[PDB]
Amino acid sequence: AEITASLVKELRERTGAGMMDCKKALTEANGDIELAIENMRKSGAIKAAKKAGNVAADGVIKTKIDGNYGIILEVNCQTDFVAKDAGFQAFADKVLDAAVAGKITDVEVLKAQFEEERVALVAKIGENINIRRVAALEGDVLGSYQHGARIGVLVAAKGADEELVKHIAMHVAASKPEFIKPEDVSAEVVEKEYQVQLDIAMQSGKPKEIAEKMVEGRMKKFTGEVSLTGQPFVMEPSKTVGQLLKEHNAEVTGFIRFEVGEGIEKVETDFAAEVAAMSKQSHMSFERTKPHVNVGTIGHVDHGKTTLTAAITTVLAKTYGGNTSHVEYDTPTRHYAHVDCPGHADYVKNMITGAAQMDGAILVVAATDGPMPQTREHILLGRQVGVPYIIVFLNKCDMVDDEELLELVEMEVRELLSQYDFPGDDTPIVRGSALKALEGDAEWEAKILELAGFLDSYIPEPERAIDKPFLLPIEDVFSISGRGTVVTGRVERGIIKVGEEVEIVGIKETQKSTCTGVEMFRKLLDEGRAGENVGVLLRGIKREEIERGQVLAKPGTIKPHTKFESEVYILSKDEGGRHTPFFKGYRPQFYFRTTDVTGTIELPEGVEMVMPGDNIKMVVTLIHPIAMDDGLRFAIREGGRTVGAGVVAKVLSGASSRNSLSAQLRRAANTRIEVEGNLALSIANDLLLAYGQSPFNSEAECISFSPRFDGTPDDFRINYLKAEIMSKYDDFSLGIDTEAVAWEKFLAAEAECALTNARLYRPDYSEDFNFSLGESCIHMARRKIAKLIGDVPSVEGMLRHCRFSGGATTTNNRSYGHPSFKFALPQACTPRALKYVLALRASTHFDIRISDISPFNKAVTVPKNSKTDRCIAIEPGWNMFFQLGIGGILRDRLRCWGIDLNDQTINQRRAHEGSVTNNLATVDLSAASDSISLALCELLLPPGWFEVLMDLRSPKGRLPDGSVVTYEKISSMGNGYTFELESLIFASLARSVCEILDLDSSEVTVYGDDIILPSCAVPALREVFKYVGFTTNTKKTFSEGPFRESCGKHYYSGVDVTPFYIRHRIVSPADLILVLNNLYRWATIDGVWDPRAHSVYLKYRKLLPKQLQRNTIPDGYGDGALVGSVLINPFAKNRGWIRYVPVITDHTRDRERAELGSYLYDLFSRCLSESNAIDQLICRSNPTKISRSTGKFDIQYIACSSR
RNA sequence: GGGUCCAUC
RNA sequence: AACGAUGGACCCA
Ligand SMILES: Nc1nc2c(ncn2[C@@H]2O[C@H](COP(=O)(O)OP(=O)(O)OP(=O)(O)O)C[C@H]2O)c(=O)[nH]1
Ligand SMILES: [Ca+2]
Ligand SMILES: [Ca+2]
Repeated sequence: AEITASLVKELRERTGAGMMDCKKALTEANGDIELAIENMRKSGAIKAAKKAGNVAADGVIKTKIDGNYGIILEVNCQTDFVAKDAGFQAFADKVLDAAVAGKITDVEVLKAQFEEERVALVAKIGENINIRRVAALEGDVLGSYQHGARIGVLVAAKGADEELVKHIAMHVAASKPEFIKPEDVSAEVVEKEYQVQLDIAMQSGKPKEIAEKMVEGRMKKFTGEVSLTGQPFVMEPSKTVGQLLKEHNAEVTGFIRFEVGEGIEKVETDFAAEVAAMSKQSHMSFERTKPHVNVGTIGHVDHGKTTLTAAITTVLAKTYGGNTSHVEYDTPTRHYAHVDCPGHADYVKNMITGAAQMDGAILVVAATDGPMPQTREHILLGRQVGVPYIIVFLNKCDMVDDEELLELVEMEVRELLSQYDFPGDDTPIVRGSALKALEGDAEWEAKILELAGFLDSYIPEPERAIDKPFLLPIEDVFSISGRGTVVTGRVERGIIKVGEEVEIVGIKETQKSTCTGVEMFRKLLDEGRAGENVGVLLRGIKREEIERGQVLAKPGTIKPHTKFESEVYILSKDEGGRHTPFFKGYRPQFYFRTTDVTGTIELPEGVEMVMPGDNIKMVVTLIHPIAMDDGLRFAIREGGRTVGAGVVAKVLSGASSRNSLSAQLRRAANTRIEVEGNLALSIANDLLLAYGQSPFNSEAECISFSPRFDGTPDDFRINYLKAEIMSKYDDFSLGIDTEAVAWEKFLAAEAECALTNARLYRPDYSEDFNFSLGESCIHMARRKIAKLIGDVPSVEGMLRHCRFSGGATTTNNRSYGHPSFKFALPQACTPRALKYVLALRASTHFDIRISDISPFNKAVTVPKNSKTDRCIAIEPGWNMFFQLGIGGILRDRLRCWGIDLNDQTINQRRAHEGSVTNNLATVDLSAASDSISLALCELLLPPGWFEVLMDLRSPKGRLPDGSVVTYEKISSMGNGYTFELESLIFASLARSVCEILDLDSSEVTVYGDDIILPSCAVPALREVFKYVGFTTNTKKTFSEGPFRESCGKHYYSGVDVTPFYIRHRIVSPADLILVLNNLYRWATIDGVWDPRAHSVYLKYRKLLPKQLQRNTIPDGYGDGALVGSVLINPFAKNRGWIRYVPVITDHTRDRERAELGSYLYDLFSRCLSESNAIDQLICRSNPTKISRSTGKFDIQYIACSSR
């Protein structure tokens, strides 16, 4: 020991101060029980003195109302855990009561009346408690709402009853309005705001009263939103609170809402790197299949878990070997991931969301203090989250020179433990110190070894997935002539062997059957094992007897249920979730392994509203059974959006939309807007007029107008719209205009490759004299290409990227384009392509067959603009299959040149930058890919690659003429690698051009033929391009001036100047809606109209059937309704707290799919996968359904918010 | 992913 | 009867 202190428990059994603040203030009181008590009193304020050195951004809010007088209280602390703590409740419940009767309002007044009790309950807790700010409200008939400790509100009404103020209090808590009336806002806070914004807009170049009226209508909205009056009522958002009051002859005298920790900052805590630095000072001085075990540290702010995780890392490293911010360490036998539990709600969230499943907690308590009040709450979190085991580390024992005392604290913890139904008598308790273990001290050092030994020993090994009873969530069901019925999915757990009997359980009466077989794409199989994608064949059962959503389990293993208790987390706005609260009758979709299912919920007693971000518990009853174990995770969904995650707790026992409306809308949708003349042109012209420009004299001027590249941005913007707007209209009368043009272009590119092909195979200028930029970039580019690409397309590469995709082939018309049809119907293939097919056919047991063997593709024509079509070519099915393989690998390799062909947004932003700085150029080639000759590829690519390109292309073309071409270009548009090959060729040359000029290659950025490099490089790029057989399009290439374009964004001195196109004769209401919405999005700034354009919009909105004039959707939801305000939409039905708007959809009819083909396509897909708050992964990917568009329109109801 | 629709290369 | 690619919305689930 050190001193004579064996019954200090009496000194602590009334102070809860500590075994080293009791054993200590007792050696300076010579042993006087009632004497020490006082030495600690007046000394307990000096600990609370350095206490205020800890940011305390958690706590509670409280509210009290004297039938007519109300008060709202805010009392802070450091963590969730103390805020739920019984003692912290009593202090602030008193400071609340004793602020109601003694009506206080002066904050620092109620503070000092509660300072000596504040140090009595701050020495006992160990956290900076501090009554932050109080306030109070008085009114005629006032009311309050509170959810949990986090948000409290006081509302003052007049002419309102009990419910009304309750509801308005709830709304105030959900929508936090800064003001009661729009008219309240500082009549000069907005004055400066309208004066700053008025210029911002005047800058675009828009005339006084344009920026004026926009800024006005803007700010009219800005205010209504931050104001009770002009906020859509939370319990029926179709009307505002403003309107809600007026129907009850009521008014709000005012309101107050505090939120715990508002305005604090609370510096973020990164635990994972926390230990890195903690270990920093100390950093100086097959068996890849170990079980992974999840542990977490939990305890008082800094009893030392702070440092103990460090100590575990060092000491475990020093001795043995070496997601979401987690330390991890190793044991001779196991692997551990370790998380800190800094907060109760923070943790419960991660446990539901599945971001932190704990196999065992380690509860850290420093013996210097012993257990604390809030340690009750730490063990309680463990109880509530169901952590199976808790191990205890007694920390800071170096500062306890009396072992008799350790046994005292160890005994307390053993008792709190048992109070919460944990095995307190039998739980491992290590007595040690991390303080002196990370700093090398063999004594306290092996104590960490002792604890680790208990992670290995006491926390049992987590059951391996392969060890659990078999289960496969069913994704799809297939009838296969001769084979029988087969289900596909990923085996979730266990093994299934052929012959074994299986149960199929879920949506309908559970059935049984027997596993005939197991197969993948390549092999056929004896068993399917956990984590494997397979199809499983069944005996007897029919395809119509099975359903996606069911599972396939070892019989009896799992049962179907409909009702259950869960822990769910509702996502916040900032997490892509709901942005509005729900209430009693929430009715969403519950997504289980692989399917959505409907269900109603019941909230617990005393909760009436859930807001985004909430950790609600709820009882969910489903519309029909589905197989569920205990601890099954699900997603909460609203029409495809995930708005919540949940896990099932205890499985229980079990026990409006508009049809004429939809009909009215459908008849409306299938009507034809009927007008005299060219309606598109009338619209374009009325718009030109409303902006003060001359209209289009004739159909001919629509396609032959040139913009001026000067003027204010405002004037260029409309001027450029005029130039572009009608430029792709497919329905002009006057024009000897045909696809004859496309074919001439197409013939012209070929002739051009003929020349370049001749010229480029003759790199001999009759002598070793003359040097050229062209020859030089090719040599330079070649060498770079070879380093990026290899000598040849890897095997892995091909097997990772070949696949079928999409539309027509030489053998299939568009209506048979689905991949499953490419596997069913036999595909054509090229003589040189044949060996690829054979190698494919050698890799599976499935039938891979060839309709024909032939060197032709089909040159056809597609729409492009008012002056010309585009000739493309339809490939042979199997050549495609292989063309996408190389296309996919070039796509990967290009990432190393910082070229990212999945993201056109890089080119858009660099085009924007370019128009501001003039340092970047946007370049365009005249017939990009048709001009890429065989000769150019041959001396740019490794031989290996060139050969494979030559196998895979189609060498000849059959034109609609009946006539032929033998391809001079390397490949036509339609070929599955043309786009990635042109991207490569273009980048390589441009990059080489950068070098030859001492520019940085990384300034080169390419998407197809959309090229961006530094402006300086352009004249040289132009020359290299000329040399290799390209023609740069001067008209669409910009190395100077205010203007840039890349990937469909157009900028002028930095302003978005992108236009919209009217492409077709407008004839259906959906046509007109498209046009009106495109006008909307072009002339609207954040919902606010440019008035010049609004006048045109309103005039043509009148041509729609009336109901369609008012059927509005928000932006971001397609074009089956007009974009506008969904809160005004008379057709919007709210069902179970979710909004549904009806939209026009193309009316379809179901078709029959090819069963063997669809099966094949499924398996082939799963083969592809294998070889290549964060819970988007609770979902799958879907079956194959075929359909045909009739030409009619349907009306579909869809969920939408305002996100 | 596949379709439909919207931008695009 | 219209090819290949990207991103978005709905729908497929
Ligand atoms: N298969 C296919 N490829 C396309 C299509 N549009 C563009 N591309 C690819 O993007 C590049 C060309 O874009 P565009 O600029 O519109 O066509 P272009 O052939 O170069 O002719 P131009 O500049 O004169 O209009 C090359 C081409 O492979 C298309 O509709 N289908
Ligand atoms: Ca081009
Ligand atoms: Ca371009």
